[PDB]
Amino acid sequence: PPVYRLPPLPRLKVKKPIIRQEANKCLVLMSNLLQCWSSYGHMSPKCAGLVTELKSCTSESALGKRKSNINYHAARLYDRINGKPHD
Amino acid sequence: KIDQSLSKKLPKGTIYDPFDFSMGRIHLDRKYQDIMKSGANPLEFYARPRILSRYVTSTGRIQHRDITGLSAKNQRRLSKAIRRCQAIGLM
Amino acid sequence: TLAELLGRSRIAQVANNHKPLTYTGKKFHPTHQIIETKPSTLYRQEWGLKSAIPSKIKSRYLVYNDLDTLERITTFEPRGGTQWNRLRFQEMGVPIVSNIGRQNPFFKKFNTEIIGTGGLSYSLPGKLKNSPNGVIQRTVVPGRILNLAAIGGFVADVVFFQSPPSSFNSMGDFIRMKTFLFEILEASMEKNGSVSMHARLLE
Amino acid sequence: LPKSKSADVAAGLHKQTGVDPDYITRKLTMKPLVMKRVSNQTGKGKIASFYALVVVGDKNGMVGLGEGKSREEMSKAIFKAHWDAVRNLKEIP
Amino acid sequence: MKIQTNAVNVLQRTSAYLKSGLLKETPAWYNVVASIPPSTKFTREPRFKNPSNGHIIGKLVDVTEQPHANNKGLYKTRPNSSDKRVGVKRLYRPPKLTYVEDRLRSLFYKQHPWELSRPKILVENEIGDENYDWSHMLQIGRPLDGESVIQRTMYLIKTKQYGDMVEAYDHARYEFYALRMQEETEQQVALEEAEMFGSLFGVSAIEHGIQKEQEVLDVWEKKVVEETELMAA
Amino acid sequence: PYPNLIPSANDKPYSSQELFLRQLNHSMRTAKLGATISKVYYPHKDIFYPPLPENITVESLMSAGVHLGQSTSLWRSSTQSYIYGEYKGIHIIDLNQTLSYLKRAAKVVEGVSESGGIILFLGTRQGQKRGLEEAAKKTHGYYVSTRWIPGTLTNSTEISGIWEKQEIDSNDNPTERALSPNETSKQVKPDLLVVLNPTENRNALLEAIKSRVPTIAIIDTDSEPSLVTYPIPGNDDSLRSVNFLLGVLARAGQRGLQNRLARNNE
Amino acid sequence: RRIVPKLATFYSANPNHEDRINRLERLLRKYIKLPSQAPWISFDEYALIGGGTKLKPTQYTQLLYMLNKLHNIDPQLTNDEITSELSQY
Amino acid sequence: IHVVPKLPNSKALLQNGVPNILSSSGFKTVWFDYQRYLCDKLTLATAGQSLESYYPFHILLKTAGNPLQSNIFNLASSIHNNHLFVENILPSAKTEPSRLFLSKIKDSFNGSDWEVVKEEMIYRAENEVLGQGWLFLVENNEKKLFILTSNNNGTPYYFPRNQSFDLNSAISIDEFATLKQMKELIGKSTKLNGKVQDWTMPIICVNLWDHAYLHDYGVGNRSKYVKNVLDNLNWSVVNNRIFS
Ligand SMILES: [Mg+2]
Repeated sequence: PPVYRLPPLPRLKVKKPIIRQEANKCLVLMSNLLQCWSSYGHMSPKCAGLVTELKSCTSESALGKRKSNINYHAARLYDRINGKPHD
Repeated sequence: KIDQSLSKKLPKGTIYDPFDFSMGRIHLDRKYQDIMKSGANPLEFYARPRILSRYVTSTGRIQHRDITGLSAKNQRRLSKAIRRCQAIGLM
Repeated sequence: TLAELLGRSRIAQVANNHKPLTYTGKKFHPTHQIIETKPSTLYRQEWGLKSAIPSKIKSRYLVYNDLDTLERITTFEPRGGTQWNRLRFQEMGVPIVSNIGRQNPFFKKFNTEIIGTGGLSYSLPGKLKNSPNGVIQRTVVPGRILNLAAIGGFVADVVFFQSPPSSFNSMGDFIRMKTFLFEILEASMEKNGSVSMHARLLE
Repeated sequence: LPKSKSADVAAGLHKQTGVDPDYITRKLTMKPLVMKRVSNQTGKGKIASFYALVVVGDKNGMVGLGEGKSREEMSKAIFKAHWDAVRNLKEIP
Repeated sequence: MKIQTNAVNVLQRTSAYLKSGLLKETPAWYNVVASIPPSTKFTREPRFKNPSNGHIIGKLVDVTEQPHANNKGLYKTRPNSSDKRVGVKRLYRPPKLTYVEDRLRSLFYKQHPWELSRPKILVENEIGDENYDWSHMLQIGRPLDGESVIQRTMYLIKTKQYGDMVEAYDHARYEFYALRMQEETEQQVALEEAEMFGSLFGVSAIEHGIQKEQEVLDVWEKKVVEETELMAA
Repeated sequence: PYPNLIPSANDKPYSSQELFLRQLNHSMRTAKLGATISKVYYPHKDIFYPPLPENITVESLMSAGVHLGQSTSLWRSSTQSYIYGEYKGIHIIDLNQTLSYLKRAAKVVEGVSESGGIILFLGTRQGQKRGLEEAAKKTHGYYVSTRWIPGTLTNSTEISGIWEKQEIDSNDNPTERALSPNETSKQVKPDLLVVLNPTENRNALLEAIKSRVPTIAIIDTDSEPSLVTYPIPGNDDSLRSVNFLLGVLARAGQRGLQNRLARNNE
Repeated sequence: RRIVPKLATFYSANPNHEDRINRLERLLRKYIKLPSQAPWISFDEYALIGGGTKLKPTQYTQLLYMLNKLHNIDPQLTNDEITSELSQY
Repeated sequence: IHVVPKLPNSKALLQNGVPNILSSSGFKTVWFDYQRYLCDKLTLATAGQSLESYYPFHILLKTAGNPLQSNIFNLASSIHNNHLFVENILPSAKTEPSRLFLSKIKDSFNGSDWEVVKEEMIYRAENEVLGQGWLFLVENNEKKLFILTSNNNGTPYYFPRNQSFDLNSAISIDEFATLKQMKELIGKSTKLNGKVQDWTMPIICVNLWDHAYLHDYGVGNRSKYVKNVLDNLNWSVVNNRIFS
C-alpha cells in the first residue's frame, strides 16, 4: 500500500482534541416532546409522561449534568517515532 | 436476542483465544478490513462494460487510485479503457 | 569466526517473517514463534533481543517481527496464546488421524505444505487411557456453544440426539455464558492446516 | 572577614574551572577589539546593551577571544568578555 | 555530524595549559591518557570478503576469464555496462550476511506451524561453553526443536553421509519426529501414573482456559447490554 | 538474631514467624540440594561477578548481545568501520573490534582509579540504575541515573554549590577536618566520564569536551564515535549487554583501586 | 590529601535525597524475604534534611513508599539496623 | 544444565560404598549412575524452558499443580528425594539422635520409644507401597511428626502430590473420604494456578526404589534393607533438618 511520510514538524499534536461526549438527556427529552407536539395537536395526553420527565430533568438547572489528553503521548514519542535522519 | 454487530462468530476450522470473545476483538476486526490487479492490461476490457463498471461510482465517475488500489500505470490504463468505453455506445 | 557464531545463535534460530501481528482473518495455526523469558530476565527487561522491552509488559511470553524498526521500537505483541491451545489439545487427548486412507507422514525439491499435523500432536491413535474409575472410553471436555462450539482453544462442529430448548431458547444469543460438557468423537486435519474437530453435546 | 577587576576575574575562574589565578593576573594581558552599544526593540521600548569583544593572551602562543554583554555600563560587559576570553584560552602554533 | 576534534585531543589541550601555567597541578587522568592514546583516525575502511558466505567483494570477472559461450550462446567479447561503472560503494557498504540454514529454518516452520507455539528463550547462556556432537540430535544444554534438526542436516552435509542437502534434511526431520513422539508419550503416561497414585491437580489447562474465557464473557455481557440500551434509545 | 521473635508454646503449633524462620532454615540447608546447575545465565551475576578485561572473549560478548547494533535505517555512516555486516534488518557490530576498544577503555578506567581520580558513571536509561550504583561503589566512584542537569561541569558553582565536599587520605578515609568556605566552593571535576547512553545525553559529552575531561561511551550503530575519547562499539539498548560492559569497567577500576591501596600500604 | 565529594550521588540532580533513598533500598534488598504483617516526617520537614528546594513531590512519595514497606516487616522479624534507619523519619 | 553434586569423601564411597547398608556397586547403582541419569533426563526435559535456572526442589514446587509436565515433576522429585536419602545415609561430611528429636517423637506417637517408631515405619513401608516409592518421616506446621509413604516420585512437601496410596488397586472408604476432603481443600484455594499452602518438611527420607536395594538385598528383603538404613544413618544431618 501507499505509505505517507510527513516532513519534519514542530510538534505532533491533535489539532483540536474533540472529546466527543454524549448529548444531553434533558435536550433529548425536549426534542422528543417537540416531535410529539408536532403530531397529536398542541397538548394531548399521549405525551403526558414525557413532559413530566422533562420537568424532573430540568428542575435544578436547564441542563442536567455539567478533556482528551492525547498530546502527552504524541508529544513524548514524536522524536522517537520520526524517521528523522541523524544529526 | 441480540444484533449481529456485537458478537464475533468464530469460524469452524479456526483457533480462538479468550480475548477473541471480547468487545475489543470485535472493534479491532471492524477497524482492520481482482482481474485488473491480477496482471492484465485493462485496455482489453473496453468492450466489457460489466467488468469496467466495477471500477466506477454509482453515478458513473471513475474511482481514485487511493480507492481502487491499483498500480499507477494499471490505473491509468483502466481509466483510458473506461473513457474509450463511454466514447463508444457500450457504457 | 564471529559470522559462524551469529548463524548458530538464538536470534538467527528464530526464522524471520513479516506477517501481521494483528491478523483479523481466519487463524488455523500459529503465525509467529512464541518467545518466553525467565522471571529474572523479565525483571531486568531482557528478552534476548536487540533492545530492552518496556516495563509495562509483565507477561513472560511474546511475539515479534522486527528487532528494530525505523520508528525506533521493536515490532512485538505480548501474547503466546498458541502454546496454550496446543496444551489444551494435548490434555483433551484426541489423536489426530488423516480421515483419507494415507500413511502417517512422520514414518517412512522441497514441499512447503504442512507435513501431516503442524506439530500440535505427535500422539499416536492406538492407546487407551486408564484411571482409578476405569478405562476412559468417552473423552469428557467442557466447552461453549456460540449459536459450532468453542472447546478448549478450538472451534468444533457439534451434533446431538435432540436439540434442547430449555437451555438454548431461554438465552438465544447468550449461550456463550453457560459452559456445556462435550464428547469429542475424532479430530481430522485438512490441507489448509485447520483442525476439524467433531463433538457431541452431553446433558 | 575581608588590576583589582582582573584579580577578581582570576579568582572567579579558579572557583568555576580550576585555573591558576596568579597566571591569569600576571602573564595574561587583555585588549578590547570592539566596544559596541547595541539595542533591542522591546514593548517597554528600545533597550540598550553594551557589547565588548576582548582578546586576552599570554605572549607565548597562548591566546583567547571573548565577548560579553551588559545592560548596565560597559565596564561590566568588558569584565564578562575578559572572563569569556580566559575560559577560551588556546595554544596557537 | 562533523568529526569532532575536541573529544580526543584532550591531553594536548591540557598539556598546553600545563606549559602555560593556566594549570598549576596535573589531572589524575593525564599520565594515563598519555600512556594509552585514542584512535583519532575516523576512516571509512573497505571490506573485501563477505564473512558469512566467503564471497569476494572486490574482484571483477574479465572477458578473458569467461571464454566459453553464455546462456543464449553468445560469446562475451566486450565489457558490459555494469563492468565499466566504478563499484566503490560495494567495498564500503557493510555486507548482507547470508546463511544456508536460514532457508532450512524458514522451510521447517512452514512445514510445522505448531513448532512456532513451542516457546523459545533467546537469552543466551555461555555460547563458548557448549560442545555439541551433531552425530545425534539430543544435545544436553540445548532443547529439541527445528534448530537441532537443521544442525543435524548441516552435520550430515559436512560428513557426506547424505551428499544431497534435501535428503539430509529429511533424515533429520525423521530423527526429530521419533523423539517428539517419545516426548509426547512420556508426559501422557506420567499424567496417567499421577492419576493412578492419587495425585490431585486443582486446575487443569482446559479448565484454566474456560475460567479465562468466562471473565472476558462477563465483561462483554454487561457492555453488550449497555450498547443494546443505547441503540434502543 | 531475631530478638523480638515470640516463640509459640510447645503444645501449640508453629506461629507464622516461627514457620517462616523454619522455611528459611530449610532453604539455606537442604532446598538447593538435588542437583547443581552449571552453565546458565543469572542476570545478577554479571553485576556482582563481572569478568576481568583479559578473560572476556568474543563468544561472551555475543552472548551478552553486544553485537546487535541499532538498525539498517537508523544508520550513522560515521560508525561504518565498527560494523561487521547486516542481518535481520540490523547492523551487527564487529566484536573483535568491540573487544579491543573495551580493553583500551578498561585500562584507562583502571589507570585513573589507580591515580585516585573521580570516575563518574552516567546512565539515564530505565533499568541501568542499580548496576550503575554498584559500579560506582566498586571503585570509590560516582554515578548519575536521574537526569544530568545541563551544566554540572560548565556551570558547576550554581548547580553543585550546596553539596558537602570531603577530604581523603592516600587511602579512602574521611579524615574529617572542617573544609574552609573558600576550599569548599571550588569545582570538583571528574577525571573520567563514562556514559551508557551517549546518544541520549549529548549534553554531558559536550560539557566533558568543553571541561577537558576524557570520556568513555558505548557507541551503538547510530551514535557518533568522534564525540568521546574512548568509544566502545556495542549494543547500548539492551540492559544486559550494557551491564556486562559496565561491570567489566567497574572490575578494571576496582583492580586499579586495590593496587593503589596496596602501594599506599607499602 | 584530596578534596572530594561526600556522596556518590553528588553529580545527580538531588544528591542528598538519592543517597537517603539508596540506604533504604539496600535495607529492603537485604531483608526482602522478611514477611510483611504511619507518623512519617512531612515534605517540608524532609526537605530540611533532604534536598531542600530541589526536593520534588514524586521523590517524597517514593521515600514514603520505601519507609512504609520497611515498617510493614512483621515486628517480630524486624532488625535493629532497620529501626535505626527508620528512626530518622 | 543440571549435574550431580560432589559428595564428601567421594573416592572412599566409590571404593567401599557404605559400611553397613549399601555395597560399592549398590551405592553406584543408586547414586553415581541413577542420580546422573535422572539429572540428564531433567536437563533434557527442561533445557530451553524457564525451569533450567531453578533448583530441583524449586522446580518441583513450581510444577506440582500442573497436570501436564508431570514428567518434569517426577524427575525433579526423584532427584531431590534421592539426594535427601543419600544425605541421610552418609557416614561423615559416632553421632546419636538428638534429645529434642526424641522429645518430638514422644509427643507425636503417644509416648512410644524410637525403636517402636522405627518398627511402625518399616511395617508401613512393607504394607503401603507396592513396586517403587519413598518412605519419609515428616514434620508439619503442627509440631508433631508423622510417617509418610509415597508410591514412586511423590513428594513429602506438597500434599496433593504426596502420591500416598494406589487407586490402581482397590481402596477403603476412609481413604476415599480423605481424598475427597483433600480435593475440596484444593478447590477452596482459589488461585489461578490452584495451589494450596503446605509446610511439611522431611526429616528421614528413605529410598524404596529398586535402584538402592535390589543389587545387595535381591528382589525380596526390601524391609530388611529399610531396617538396616534406619539403624545406620547420619543423625547430625537429621538433627539439622528438624528445628525451626
Ligand atoms: Mg541506541
